[PDB]
This record gives sequence, C-alpha cells and structure tokens, in this order.
Amino acid sequence: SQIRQNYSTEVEAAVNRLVNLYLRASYTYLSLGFYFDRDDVALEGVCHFFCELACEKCEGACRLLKMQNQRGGRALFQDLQKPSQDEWGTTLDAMKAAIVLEKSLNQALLDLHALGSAQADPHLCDFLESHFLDEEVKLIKKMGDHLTNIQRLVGSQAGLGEYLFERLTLK
Amino acid sequence: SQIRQNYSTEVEAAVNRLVNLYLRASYTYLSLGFYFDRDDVALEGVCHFFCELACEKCEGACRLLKMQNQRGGRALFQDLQKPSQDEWGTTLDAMKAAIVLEKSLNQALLDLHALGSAQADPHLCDFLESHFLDEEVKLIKKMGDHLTNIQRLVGSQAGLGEYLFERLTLK
Amino acid sequence: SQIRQNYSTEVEAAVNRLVNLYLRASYTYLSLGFYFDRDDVALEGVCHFFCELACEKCEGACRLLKMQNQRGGRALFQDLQKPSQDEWGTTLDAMKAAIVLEKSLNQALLDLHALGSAQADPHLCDFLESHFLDEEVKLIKKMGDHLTNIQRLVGSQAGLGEYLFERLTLK
Amino acid sequence: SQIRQNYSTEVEAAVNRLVNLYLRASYTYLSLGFYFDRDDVALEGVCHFFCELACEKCEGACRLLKMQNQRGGRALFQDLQKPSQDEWGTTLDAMKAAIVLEKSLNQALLDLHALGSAQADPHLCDFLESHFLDEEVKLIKKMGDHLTNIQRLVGSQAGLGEYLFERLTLK
Ligand SMILES: [Cl-]
Ligand SMILES: [Cl-]
Ligand SMILES: [Cl-]
Ligand SMILES: [Cl-]
Repeated sequence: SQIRQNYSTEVEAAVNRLVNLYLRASYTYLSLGFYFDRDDVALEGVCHFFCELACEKCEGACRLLKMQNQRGGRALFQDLQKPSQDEWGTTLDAMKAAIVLEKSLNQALLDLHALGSAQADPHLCDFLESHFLDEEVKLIKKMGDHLTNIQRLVGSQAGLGEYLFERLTLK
Repeated sequence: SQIRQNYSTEVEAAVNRLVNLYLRASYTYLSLGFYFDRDDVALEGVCHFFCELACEKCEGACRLLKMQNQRGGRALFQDLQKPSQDEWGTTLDAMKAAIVLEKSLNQALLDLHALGSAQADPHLCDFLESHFLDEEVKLIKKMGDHLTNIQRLVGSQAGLGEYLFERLTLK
Repeated sequence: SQIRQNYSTEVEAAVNRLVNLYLRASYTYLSLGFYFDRDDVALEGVCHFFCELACEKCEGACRLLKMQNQRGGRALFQDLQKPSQDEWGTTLDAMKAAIVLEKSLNQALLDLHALGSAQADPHLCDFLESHFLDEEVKLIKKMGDHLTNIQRLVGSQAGLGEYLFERLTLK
Repeated sequence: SQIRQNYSTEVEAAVNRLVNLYLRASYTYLSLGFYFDRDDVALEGVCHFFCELACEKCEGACRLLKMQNQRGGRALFQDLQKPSQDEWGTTLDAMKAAIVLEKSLNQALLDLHALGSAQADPHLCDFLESHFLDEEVKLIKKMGDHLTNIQRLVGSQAGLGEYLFERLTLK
C-alpha cells in the first residue's frame, strides 16, 4: 500500500468483522421491520422504528468500509447470516431482541477500540468515538426507555398497551 | 358498432355485472357510513372510512362504464339489491363484513381477468390490472391491518378499545 | 391468513427466493463500489455507478417484501452469500460481471412471471411488469452501451481508456 | 505561567517542532505551486492543488501556535529550511514528493500523540485527533488516488496523460 501508515493487520481484520456485524444487524432490522408490517401484526410505528434502524446500521457499515479504504486496508466480505428468528413476537419481545443485538454491537465497538489502543492507532480510536460509541450509547438508552414504557403498559390488558405505545410513542 | 374490435359479448356482459357489484358495494358502504353516524353509535372516524369507500366504489363503477363505452359495448343497469344488514354491529363486525365484501369484489375482478385471458382481450386485462387489482389488494391489506388492531383492542374492555381505535387510527 | 386470496404457496416461496437474489445483488454491488474506492483503483465514477446499483437492488428487495405482505405471504430470509469475487479487476471486468448478474436477475423475474402465469395470478404478473421487467431491460441496455464504449477505449492504451470512460461517461 | 496546567515541557517543545514542520511543508508547497506556473511547465490545476496545500499547511501551523498559547506554552520559531528541490519534475514526481512529505507530517503527528499519551495530556490528544489526524488520513488517501490515476495515464504517451489528468481531475 502506498498510503497505509500505522494501520495494523489486526485492526484491518477486526474492521472487516465489524462491517459483517453491522450488515447482519441491518438484515435483522429489515426482518423486524417487515414482521411488524404483516396484516396479522400491523404495528406501523414499530415497522418504521426497525426499518429506520436497518438504514442506520447500513450507514455504520458503509462508514467502516470508507474508513478501511482511507487507511489503505482491504474490505473483505463474508456471508451474512440470516436473522436469529423468522417471527419476532410482541413489540416487547422485539425490543428485547433489539437491545441484546445493540449490546453485542457496542461490545464489538469497545473490543475494537481496545485493540486500537493496544496498537497505538489514534485515528481508529477517534473514528469510533466520533461516529459510533456515542450513537450506540444514545440508541441503547432510547431502547431502554422504550422497554420501560412497553413493560408499564402490559399490566392485564397487553393488546391495549401494545396499541397505545405504537400510537402515542412511535408515531 | 363502428368501433368495437376484439370485444366479446361475454366480456361485455361480465363488465355490466361487475358495474352492478361495484354499485351494490357503494350502496353497502353508504349504509355502513350512516350507521356509524347514528347518535347511539357515534364513531365519526368509522363514518368517514366507510363513506370514503362508498365514493371509491362509485368511482370504480364509473371507470368500468367509461371502458364499456370506449370498447363499443352497451351499458345495461339492473336493480341494485339493498345491503345485507340494516344495522352493522360493532366496528369489528362492520370491518369483517367489509373484508368479506371486498374479497367478493376481488374474486369478481379475477374471474373477469380470467375471462379476458380466455378471450385474448389484452386491453381488458391491462385495464383491470392498472385500475382495479392493485387497488383491491391494497384495500384488503389495510382492512386486515385494521381487523388485527381492532381485535387487539377488545380484550375485556371492548367499549374503550372501540373508542381508541376510532380516535387514534381512523382520525 | 385473513387477506390471502389467489396467492399460491409456489409464488410465495419464489418471491422469498427473489428477495434473496436481489439482496445478494445489492451486496455484490456494495463490494464493487468499495473496490473502485481503493487508493490503488481510484475510479470515482465507477464507485458511484455501483453504489447506486446497490441502492436500487435493495429497493427492489424492499418492493418484493412489501408485496409479499400485501398478498398475505410470509417473508422468510436466508443467509446472504458473499459476492463471487473479492477483487473485481478492470472496469471492463466489473461491467461484464454486472451484466452477467443482471441477466441472472432478469431470468429469475421471467421465471417468476411464468410461474404467476401458470398459477393465474394477474396481480403478481402486473407487479413484475410494472416495477421490475422494464427497469431490468433498461439497465441491461445501459450496461451493454457501457461495455461497448469501454471496449472501444481499450485499443493499445488501456489505462488511458479506463480513465477517460470514468471521467467523460460516468461523471 | 498563570494558566499552564498538565502541559509538559516535552509536549511544549514537540509542538514548536511540529509548527516548524508544518511551515516547512507550506514552503515546499509554495515552491511546487510556482514550479507548475512556469511557462515551460504550465499545468494550472497542479499549480492550484499545491498552492491550496501551502495554505492548508500554514493553517495547521497557526492552529498549533494558537493551542500552544491556549496551554500557556511559549512559541519558539526556528529557521525554515528551503524545500528539498528547486525543480519538481513531472506531476507524478511532484505527487510522489507530496505523499512522502505528508507521510512524514503524519508520523510527526502520531509521535506527538504518543508523547501526549505517555504524559497523560488528553487535551493534546483530543486536539490532534480533532483537527489533524483525520485531515491527514483524508489528504494521503486523495494523494494515493491521484498517484494511481497519474500512473494509469503514463502508458506510452506521458505528455497526453499529464495534460488529461490536469484538465479532467484537477479542474
Ligand atoms: Cl445461520
Ligand atoms: Cl335483496
Ligand atoms: Cl458462498
Ligand atoms: Cl537546508
């Protein structure tokens, strides 16, 4: 590489693995989105929430791939595993699966940051802090707020609660 | 006819029968609309949903009658049967009767398309695909989404659910 | 299904397979796009052409998934195979791989249309004609025009030709 | 100093050396700019590219000097060595000398970041990440893209290639 400088093979490979994780997350959210569009599920605000997250995760993948080429690394794509479920249950089940997925992405970001720290790669550490770590903390906080509101609404009238959350929060 | 070309007597008669079905559907929705305007029913969003569908079905009838004259067929009107009920029950009952009515219209459209295919009438087949078959699929999907949301809201507090659906979805 | 009408299990499964093909094509074009962004390839107009096609194929996947739910079918996602190459060669090599990929998508569309014809599913046949078959013919024609111009420019000065095509056609 | 806090003498001196490096780089690019303005070189887009970089490096010097005073360090200026050549050859030669110069600046930035890490100076580490390390990665990537395009255009008609790159990329 004519440009590569202070860019370890370890970080280059970890960045490719992180792109895979972000594209798998995007695929998971595409499945969640279309599940909530089923005529027998029919929660449009939940459809929109997850389709928006499919787009945001594809953006994170593309940002990583841009940075890989800016550093002189080589993008390598792997197969994208299908999402973990075909049917996603209630909005509560879906939001629980989403926060588990985002905690796994956050841990992957923190692991890559630690690798960049170990490799003395301050551009990598800046890139993640600037475009990923705060976005991920913000999203996980929003999902926790949603989980608490969804849980508050179950009580003994779960259908009513699920409708109201979709109508009055995800509108 | 100076203009008629590739237009079977079978399709001409089936088009007149379809006009009757669309005008009967329009009449059914006029009855549903005014039922939800009763002072002892009083669900304005449900009134508006069905009155809108009365207008849409009259538009479909008029589109068919325009096409009948464009092809050189002769419009023939029959008596319009009164709607199947005088009182329509709950919003759930009404939406169930609506989806049954729309499935019957869709089947009539598919039967006419099959006749046009059998008669090698590609203008007829184009006309239905372009102005009816996707509109009908879209409407039946919307009605299924509404049925699922209405059913979710019954639980043990049916009046509350019926109010909320009218206020928060059909607004 | 409360809504499903005239929608075969055969078409439902073929639509899921077509979604997989479109998402694999989108992934292939994401790889092509980022290959042309490498500092040792550096053809921005070729980057933009393929990244645009990644977006267009994701749109086709999403249109199919929307239609699957409008018909009352169930979206089912499979693993997404990685693209067929890690490195894509010259713009000529890349455009040849793209036209092969688009001919394979077109054949899949034609196969699904034939299935819908065999199943007497005119909504499916309309949907494909309206949103896919002409878009695919148009794209394959554009790729053929590009292949001819790329081939005209090789002569004995291939680097010069590859630069000029990127600067003067894909600008 | 009434203001100085957590600011090592080692970082203060390294910042003065980095200012010298940035002003020497600015001087080098002023020479490159005016070389491409010679009547017997006459490549205006190459003139503009290097004169723009002379301005950008002077901006980096001024940013460093501002930060030195914000931290309570004392700016110290040294003689500015003349650029390494009087005549810069072809656009390829010039772009090769530029990427070598920028790799040397990047290494100086990384060395200063490592010093700030060793001295536990997070303001310094933030300052460099925020205003220098990504700008430098971006510039080196652009220069690599240019080198690849310049090299593609040499073939057996070097004058033609050099003209075309200036006209169609550096316009
Ligand atoms: Cl799997
Ligand atoms: Cl009667
Ligand atoms: Cl594979
Ligand atoms: Cl000297």
